[PDB]
Amino acid sequence: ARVADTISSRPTNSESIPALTAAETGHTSQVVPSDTMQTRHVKNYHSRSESSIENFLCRSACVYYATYTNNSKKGFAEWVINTRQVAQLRRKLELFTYLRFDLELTFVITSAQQPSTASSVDAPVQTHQIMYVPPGGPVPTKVKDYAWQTSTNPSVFWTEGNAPPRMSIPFISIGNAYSCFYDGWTQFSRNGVYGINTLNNMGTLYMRHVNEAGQGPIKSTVRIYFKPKHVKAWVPRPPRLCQYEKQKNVNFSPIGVTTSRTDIITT
Amino acid sequence: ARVADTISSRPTNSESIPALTAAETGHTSQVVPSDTMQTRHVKNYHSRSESSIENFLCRSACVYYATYTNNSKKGFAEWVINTRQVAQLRRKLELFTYLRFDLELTFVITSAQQPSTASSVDAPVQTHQIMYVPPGGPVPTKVKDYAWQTSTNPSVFWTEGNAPPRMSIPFISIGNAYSCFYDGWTQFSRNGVYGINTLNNMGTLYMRHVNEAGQGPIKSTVRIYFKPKHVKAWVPRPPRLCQYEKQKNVNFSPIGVTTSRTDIITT
Amino acid sequence: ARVADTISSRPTNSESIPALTAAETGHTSQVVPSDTMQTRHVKNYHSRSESSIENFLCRSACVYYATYTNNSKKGFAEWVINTRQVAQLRRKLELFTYLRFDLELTFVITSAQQPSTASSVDAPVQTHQIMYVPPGGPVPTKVKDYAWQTSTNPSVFWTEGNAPPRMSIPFISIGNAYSCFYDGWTQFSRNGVYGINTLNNMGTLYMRHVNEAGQGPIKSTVRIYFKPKHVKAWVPRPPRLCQYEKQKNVNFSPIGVTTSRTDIITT
Amino acid sequence: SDRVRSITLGNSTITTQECANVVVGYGVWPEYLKDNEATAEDQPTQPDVATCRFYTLESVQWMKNSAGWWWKLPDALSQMGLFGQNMQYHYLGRTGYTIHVQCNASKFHQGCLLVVCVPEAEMGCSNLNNTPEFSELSGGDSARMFTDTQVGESNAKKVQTAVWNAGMGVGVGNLTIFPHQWINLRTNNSATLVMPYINSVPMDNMFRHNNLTLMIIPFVPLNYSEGSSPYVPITVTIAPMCAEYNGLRLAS
Amino acid sequence: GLPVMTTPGSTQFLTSDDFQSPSAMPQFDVTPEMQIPGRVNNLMEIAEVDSVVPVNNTEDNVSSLKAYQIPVQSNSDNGKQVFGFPLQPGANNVLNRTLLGEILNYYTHWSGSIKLTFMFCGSAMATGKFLLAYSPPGAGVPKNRKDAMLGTHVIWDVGLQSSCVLCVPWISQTHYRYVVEDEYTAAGYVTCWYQTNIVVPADVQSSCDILCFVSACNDFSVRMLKDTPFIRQDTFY
Amino acid sequence: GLPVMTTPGSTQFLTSDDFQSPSAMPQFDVTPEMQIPGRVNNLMEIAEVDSVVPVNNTED
Amino acid sequence: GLPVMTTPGSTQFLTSDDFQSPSAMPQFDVTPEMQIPGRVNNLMEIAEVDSVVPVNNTED
Amino acid sequence: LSITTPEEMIEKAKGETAYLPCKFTLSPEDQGPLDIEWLISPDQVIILYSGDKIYDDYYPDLKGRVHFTSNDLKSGDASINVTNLQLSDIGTYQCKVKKAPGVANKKIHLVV
Amino acid sequence: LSITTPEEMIEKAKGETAYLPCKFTLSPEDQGPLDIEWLISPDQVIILYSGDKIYDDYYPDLKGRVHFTSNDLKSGDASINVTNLQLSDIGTYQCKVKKAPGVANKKIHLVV
Amino acid sequence: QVSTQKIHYTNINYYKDAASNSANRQDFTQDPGKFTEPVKDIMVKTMPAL
Amino acid sequence: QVSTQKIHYTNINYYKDAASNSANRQDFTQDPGKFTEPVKDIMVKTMPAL
Amino acid sequence: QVSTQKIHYTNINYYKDAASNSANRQDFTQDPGKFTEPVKDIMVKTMPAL
Repeated sequence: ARVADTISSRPTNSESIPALTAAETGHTSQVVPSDTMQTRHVKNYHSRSESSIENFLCRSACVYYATYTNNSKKGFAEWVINTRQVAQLRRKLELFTYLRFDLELTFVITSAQQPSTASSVDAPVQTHQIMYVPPGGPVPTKVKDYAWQTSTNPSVFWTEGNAPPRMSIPFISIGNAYSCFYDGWTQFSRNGVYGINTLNNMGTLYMRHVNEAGQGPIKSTVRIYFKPKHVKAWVPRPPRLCQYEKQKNVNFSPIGVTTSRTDIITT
Repeated sequence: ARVADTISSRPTNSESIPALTAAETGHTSQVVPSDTMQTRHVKNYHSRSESSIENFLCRSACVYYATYTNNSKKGFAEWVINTRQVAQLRRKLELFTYLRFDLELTFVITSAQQPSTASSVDAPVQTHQIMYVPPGGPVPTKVKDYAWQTSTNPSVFWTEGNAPPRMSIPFISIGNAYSCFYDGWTQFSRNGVYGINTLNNMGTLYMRHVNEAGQGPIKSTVRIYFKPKHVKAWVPRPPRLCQYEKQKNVNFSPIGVTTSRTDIITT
Repeated sequence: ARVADTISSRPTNSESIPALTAAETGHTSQVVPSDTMQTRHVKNYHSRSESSIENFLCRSACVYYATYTNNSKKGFAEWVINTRQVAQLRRKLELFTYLRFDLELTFVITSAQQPSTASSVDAPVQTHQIMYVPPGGPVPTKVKDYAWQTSTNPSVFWTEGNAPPRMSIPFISIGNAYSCFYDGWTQFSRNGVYGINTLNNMGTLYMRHVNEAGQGPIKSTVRIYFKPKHVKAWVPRPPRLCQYEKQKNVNFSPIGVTTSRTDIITT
Repeated sequence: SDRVRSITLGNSTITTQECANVVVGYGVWPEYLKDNEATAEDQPTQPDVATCRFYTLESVQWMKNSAGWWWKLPDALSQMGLFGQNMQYHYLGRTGYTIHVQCNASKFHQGCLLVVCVPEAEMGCSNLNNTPEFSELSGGDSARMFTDTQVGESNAKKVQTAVWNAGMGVGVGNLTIFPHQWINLRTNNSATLVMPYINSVPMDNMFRHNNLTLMIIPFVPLNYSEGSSPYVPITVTIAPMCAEYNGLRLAS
Repeated sequence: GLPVMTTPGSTQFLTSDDFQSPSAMPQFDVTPEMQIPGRVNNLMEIAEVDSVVPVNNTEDNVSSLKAYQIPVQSNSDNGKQVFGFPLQPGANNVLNRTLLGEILNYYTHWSGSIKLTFMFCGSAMATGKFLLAYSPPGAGVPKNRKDAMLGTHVIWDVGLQSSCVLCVPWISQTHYRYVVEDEYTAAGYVTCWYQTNIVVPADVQSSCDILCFVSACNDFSVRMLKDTPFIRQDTFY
Repeated sequence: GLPVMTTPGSTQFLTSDDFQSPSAMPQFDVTPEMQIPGRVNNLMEIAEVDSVVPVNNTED
Repeated sequence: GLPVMTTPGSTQFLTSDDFQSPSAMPQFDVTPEMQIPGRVNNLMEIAEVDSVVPVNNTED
Repeated sequence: LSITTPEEMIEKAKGETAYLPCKFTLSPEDQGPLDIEWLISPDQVIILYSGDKIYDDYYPDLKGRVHFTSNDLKSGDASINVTNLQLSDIGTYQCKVKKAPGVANKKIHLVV
Repeated sequence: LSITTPEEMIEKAKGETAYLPCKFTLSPEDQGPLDIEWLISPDQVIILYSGDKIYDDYYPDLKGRVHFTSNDLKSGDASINVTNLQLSDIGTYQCKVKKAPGVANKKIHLVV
Repeated sequence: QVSTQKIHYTNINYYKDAASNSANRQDFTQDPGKFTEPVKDIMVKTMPAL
Repeated sequence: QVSTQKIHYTNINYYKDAASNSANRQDFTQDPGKFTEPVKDIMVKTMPAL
Repeated sequence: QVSTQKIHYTNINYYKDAASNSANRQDFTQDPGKFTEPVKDIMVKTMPAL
């Protein structure tokens, strides 16, 4: 996928003017630098490979991290899956209006000891369980419960000191593409919240320890990493300028177009 | 395995009535929506893949978990293999009357330290032994015994900090299919217990530590996970409505058909 | 790639003199030992394989090592990537003027406990994150920050007790070859620093822990190892004699040509 | 020549003496729903003469201190004849528009408009935690107008009408990536766009979801000397192309 | 029992890896695709769209629509300057927040040429001529019209057509250029000068305005994807 | 000694994996199958049976 | 689940190894090469150049 | 879970009956048990709804003066009717709904 | 980050105004916030520049006698103008600039 | 050995049992006629049932 | 199965899904004509626009 | 794919980049004539130089 080359030119003087045009018709001009000056025939060997979509989006980024204490009641972390909470990834998604991708979830789980009181503490390697619940399934309330094990929801079991776990999720949606924006309400009487869609629900993630409280509390921390693959994008969109403020809506505070300079001719 | 499409129709007026029928003959009607209205020719691209049997049953689920203390006499766990004890898996099995499958047993073993008294405790990595006894073999009584090692029963040895162990068990039965229900006694005089069959006995599982009590008691916990494969089901059955109460029989307490509403026209 | 052999000779007496020449023309003589004496026909089986460029340069060497304390504020290590800081590798690079290579970065990370005060300390396995920032990207300031995770810069996550991590970096430069030396300033008014080029900038490396301060401070230490491959060198250069003193410039102190002997005939 | 066009549809006809070329969507023309893409199980209805004609919205006065206007596109045509009545009794429906906006001044006025058609334009509220209501977001055939000043915090549910952020928190200079044209009183008089059906589902309800937005923003403001005509109106005309519906029900 | 040996680089998590992965829900059948209009296939189909360049900042017009207009008035003396800025499309604060500049602030290296579409949004009876000069670096900025006409320039006349695309060429020693502000690979300056005045008839306003676009050519290219400096964060929403 | 590198996602237990497994009792010969009437092959052969709809709840 | 056995010599870092490695920036396109004069191909093209021998040291 | 307007100002007169609305919708992941609170900060609970039974004797100044409105609380109604408004009812009211895994607030500022 | 001349000797006379230059360029990796110090060892800070605002009341002997020179400090200017030189101004001055990930020094020896 | 997925993929059997293979997941056949119409005399849609 | 890189390389699909494959990274096609010239009457460079 | 060593050996490229391959170590070519005799008129060994 090489770029176009450039062909040489001669000093012309004629009626065919390539430089004068009219931008009224919404037609961005397609001129070459060989039309306004004299160029040489340059063999051009650059590549437009890294500007494609599958090289721009298929990179891993953190989406969320929650902590949970082993020595607690309701010590476990729930998180509804959505891209809207981080900001370095969200701005990359709103360049396009309709996206379509599968997903490669990856978790990086670390642990830390809390200031316990017991004497000569020692614990073996821990075990974590990351349960994935599709939208509608029964969810657990406390950690010591039978709804964690006796279920056919796809969970993953991981012990420390190994490679990080990774599962893959295909395109789970009802429409034909994920809608990054939805102008219009969700109730037919046109009351209530504004931009809430039911087209990009993927489910929740329930994470907890498997061991029991031996002698000292352990506070863990788990990051979640996306990786969109096979991505097809549609209908591009100008990039977000003002700062984000909420995860659901698009509200903002006004600010100027760019930072200023001293005078219109100051370089 | 695509679904059937739908063909367009014209406004008819004739003697062939496709809508009127008689449900007395036990024949569920086979009408198409192209017979009661006017439809368009819709290319239909859905799939009935995930509704098959080998995608509905071949998912792992917990069956049992037992704990056993290292610093004890008779500290070890015995468990006769049967599906009847959990409830999220049992209801999936009683949809069909006769099943036939092999099995992929998988264990997730975790450990925890008990509140010991000794000073500066430290233990190396532990070792667990999961012995599988076919129905009839000699079983051990105490943990320090020679019947654990000197036997040809297929056991598995596992140390912590690695991948979970997994063995596979083929279709071990005397009949031609596992009987989920058995209406009729097991003794020819028709006395005694009611629904007890000797057609789905698979054996017991004996689990214990291999190390010795160094300085501090360790209480472990092991979950067991089924995975039926190559499954063939026969003679479907309506799903269980009332709550389970026992593992052997099918007894229950009565409850209504569904939750009620206020009035027959209330939407 | 064998070396040339040697052919036998006879005692000559003629006008063709192969030994007398003139070194004024800058032409190093191409004589054979078969021209000044009598030799035998020696089958020669040596090899010039290990003297090639891809066997002289493709060997790993340490470039830098920094330490960082877990229990600190701004406890993390930044390092702009450049070859100029070690001396055993730098002298091997300045034999040639223009180099061109990719790179195989490899890190060896070790840890050590600091003299903490808390009682019965125990920590699980640690996690390190090595973030690679191309020249221009936003860099983090404190360790607890959201710019570490929510970014598309290629980082690597590593836990202890495994094989050392390794990533590969292709030829990232604007010119056609890395310039080991740049005689001439970088500003068009010819003021300021002397030998500073913007042709071999590769970016920085940010390294930090992922866990939190449980009970005792841990001071880690990470070495970085290069490995140039696919190397093509141009325009050789005499080797550096005087000691290095700075990483940017080439300044030095004068010293003699070699160590002396007692008298011109002393063997 | 190359300056005159005459687009007709149904029983109406829009003619222009001075206008530039027409810009059509993202390169496609609005056609009917093919049988591979459909998902509804019944047969659609196609009026095709009763809807495909040029409805005319209200007009707005271009003052010197003007800011901008916007319309939500399958909502301004809710009361316009047989399109507004087939939109209520049905449940689904896809459309393709042919937007046309016209504003004439003499050879002595100066100014420049920007006519853009934004798909899925979510707007921002005044307060950061609330959402704008329906009555303050669009109007039946009446243009809602921007301002040149940031809306204060004392309002509960009002749209942020700062024109340099275009309501959506985005830079207004980058708005030309959408299909667009320029009205410039020096050389141009009328702008015209053809917009195909752009949605993530093959058909959609029309009362809950406004899937287009026609924005008009004056970059170079109107200016003249004393003695010229001071009242310059703008008037937009929209015509749906190749519409169809499904799912009869009661009125609502 | 095939004998293997594990190379260094195992049991790691590289954030740009290309590996297969086991699925979570097997035999899933996705919903079929649709011919949605406007499919983007490459991010070099976005830099070839024009966007208005806010070339009139001056600390008072930044929070307004006045930042896009260049005031052009009927001057009394001849040979004055209209605007001017250096050409650093990721480093200057005029070509920063445009549509081209928010693509280059995801990459590190760029190449190719740049188009600069102008447009005279003035009256119909007012004419004039302009000189659109681009001076390569090495010297300072030009200061007279006599110094700026030595570079590369077109002479623009306004008539029926009201645009002129100065296409600056690619004159650089290196095959690429940085996007951050560097001194080694600077790209000169672009100025614009009055050729003649803006004449005007009676009862017409004088101060006509000019807009200015920017876009990329057909041979634009980028490299070395990085993360943007324009969006910060301190909490989860 | 073939050189390998272990990808992330190893030494884990996914509850919906498709992997082979070593058997416990090798060379086992199962009992042969039988033509039992009423073989279900798909769960969409159950939704095509009618069932009475309890449409008159009303709490009594 | 192919059965493997890990030979001794695994999980080590030899400083003269020859192994492949995953790239960090995929699909990178390098700048094209140039015919720079004076390409050295072997370090035995340096020992065949003369150099003056400092044979008169004598401490002064 | 999401409330229609997470803050507003309500202006009423003394002796009247206030109507503090709290409506919501239900995202498909929300499958747990319901929970509805109400607060005041002139952080004291004034009413509860958990386990399908109402508990409403919590604030001594508002004893027997506040009630729920609808009979269909699991459909998106959580409004309360404050009868017999007095001068000392100035404060921000907080409608906390928590159906797992969702949670939302609504700070109602009431000034008479 | 790099300063033009990291040490020199400056010789001035009493009553004059010293001009201690400190210029730099910017490598492409430097993207953090700016920081500029000045020291004296006749290790006391005499002026600061951090967070775009100047703080300059630090040395009691040089109170209100030292100022920055340029208005464009983020372009490579860090020179200061020492007004009203006295005999007790003997010492090495240290221009510490720190834009992350770069750091540089400049030890200016001033003898009158 | 090599077949299509939901492009191709390669599957090799390693162990020498039958209960050691992976799950099939591709037994796509159905026949609802033994549940919907389990009658003796055949029944047409268009004609009346009695 | 075997194709060129940026010499050749060998890629085998292992799992029997479609969402389990690696990223393509080699879908090199572009068509900027649907963004630059989205007009009805065609436009030549050399001739005047009106 | 298969070549000789210093008997044969088998080398397969796995990743789909170019900077991911192993080192070549077998680029055996040399040409010392551009350093020893960089002159214009050619020079014979046997004849005198001037």
